[PDB]
Amino acid sequence: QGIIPLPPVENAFQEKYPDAKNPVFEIEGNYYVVDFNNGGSETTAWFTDQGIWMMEKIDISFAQLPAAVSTAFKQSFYSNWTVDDTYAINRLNMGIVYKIEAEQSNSEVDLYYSQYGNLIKAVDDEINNDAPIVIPKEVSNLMEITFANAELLDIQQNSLGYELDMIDNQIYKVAQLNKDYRWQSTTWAMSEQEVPQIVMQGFESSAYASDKVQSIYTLLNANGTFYLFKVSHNGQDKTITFDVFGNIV
Amino acid sequence: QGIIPLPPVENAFQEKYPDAKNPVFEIEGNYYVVDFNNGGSETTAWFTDQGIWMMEKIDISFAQLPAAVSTAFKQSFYSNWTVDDTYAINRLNMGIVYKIEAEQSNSEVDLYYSQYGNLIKAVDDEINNDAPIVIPKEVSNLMEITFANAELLDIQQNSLGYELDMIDNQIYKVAQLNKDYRWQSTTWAMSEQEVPQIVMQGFESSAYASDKVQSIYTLLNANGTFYLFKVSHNGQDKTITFDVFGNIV
Ligand SMILES: [Ca+2]
Ligand SMILES: [Ca+2]
Ligand SMILES: [Cl-]
Ligand SMILES: [Cl-]
Ligand SMILES: [Cl-]
Ligand SMILES: [Cl-]
Ligand SMILES: [Cl-]
Ligand SMILES: [Cl-]
Ligand SMILES: [Cl-]
Repeated sequence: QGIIPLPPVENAFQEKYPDAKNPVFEIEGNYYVVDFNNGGSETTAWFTDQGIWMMEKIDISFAQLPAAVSTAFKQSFYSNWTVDDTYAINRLNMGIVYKIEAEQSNSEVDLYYSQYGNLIKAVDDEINNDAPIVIPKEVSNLMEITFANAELLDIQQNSLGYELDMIDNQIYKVAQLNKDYRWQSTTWAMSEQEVPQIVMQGFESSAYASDKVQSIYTLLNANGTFYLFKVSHNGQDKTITFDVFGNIV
Repeated sequence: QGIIPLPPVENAFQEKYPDAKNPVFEIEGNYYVVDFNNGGSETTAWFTDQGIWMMEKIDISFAQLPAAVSTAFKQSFYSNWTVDDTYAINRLNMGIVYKIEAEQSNSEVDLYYSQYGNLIKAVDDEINNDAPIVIPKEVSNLMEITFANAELLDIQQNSLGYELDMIDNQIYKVAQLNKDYRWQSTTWAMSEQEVPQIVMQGFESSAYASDKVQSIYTLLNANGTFYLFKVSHNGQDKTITFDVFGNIV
């Protein structure tokens, strides 16, 4: 069953997955897609016409998730929902992404996580919603110049343009690009211990020093570098922005 | 001290405040402004050149606030800040607004509340930032036709147009107008008892039934009437919108 793959596809497939069993190929969009058993795990892999491997999706159990991911889920808005399926997704030149499919009553959500438990996105479940992501030349050029060591996890389209989700020395960084892929901003959560001394002293000498710290983000944009302290009091949240001298802006 | 008011301003002032002591007039923008002792509290009143009364700002103590307002402050993000000043503000053809000025370290905030303790707005304190609000014909017409029972409390400009804050039959409502003052939406908070039964049954049979309800708001716009349930779990918030049929949209 399924179709006969082109020889370069068959060759790339057999070279990458020598232990594959019961492979079944089909054409979906611009890719040769193969469902198969690999070391007892149901796997799907995507290849281009020329046999270039682009992605794999592996069926895993909840117990096979890294601790950081299972903990992220357990601490999430959806922790009480029933987990239906869990997957590991590897795309060409991208870091690993874990997918948890969860349901409750008449709703079903697809949760995508970094290996460190960073929620990349949450979407309504739909069948066949996971496919290859071609990295545009503009994005590879930007990564080489500005984020040389980082590893992309996802490229998402939004109204303002594109979002790059990446891991940079285990930091989950989100960069916004406009519709022409021109960089606009980068933001990430940091630990209080990592905030520069001058900024941290500003915060500790400010009105907000006694408030509960919910999170701290660095924000980089055309205007410079900023530190966003999200603090709370009586269950109300406020985000206070500090500049590089530790002054409130 | 100060300047001599035009005779129509002087007469309007004496007629409206017969017991005023130590009045001092100045001109500020398009208005004659007078500072005076009114029955033991400092008060400021604004008049047009023609002597039309536009506003008064009355110095009050925290104890003179309606209970709802002082309670709103004590439950706010700023409950721990030091109260520097409190005022009651009455503007022509508008309902009463209470202002609380609070400070901590080198920050100061101005909190404006309805008589029921609804936060109208919160802004960084700035000297003499309270001034008359000329109600445009478009807004007066809209209040007469569409919100005939309501008292307007504030008109606030925003990027999408204008925001009208009002009290309509003891419900605090916020209406959004576009830049031509054309109505876009109206929203207000409600209790579960006030929500239509079909909508509550929809929520109670949905995936979000077991989550904690933080608030429920009705939203009216060109496309219909909606119910926004802001719920939480593991400290994470999500707003679920239901239509008049009790279905999630
Ligand atoms: Ca400083
Ligand atoms: Ca229904
Ligand atoms: Cl979440
Ligand atoms: Cl960076
Ligand atoms: Cl420093
Ligand atoms: Cl401060
Ligand atoms: Cl809190
Ligand atoms: Cl209404
Ligand atoms: Cl919660």
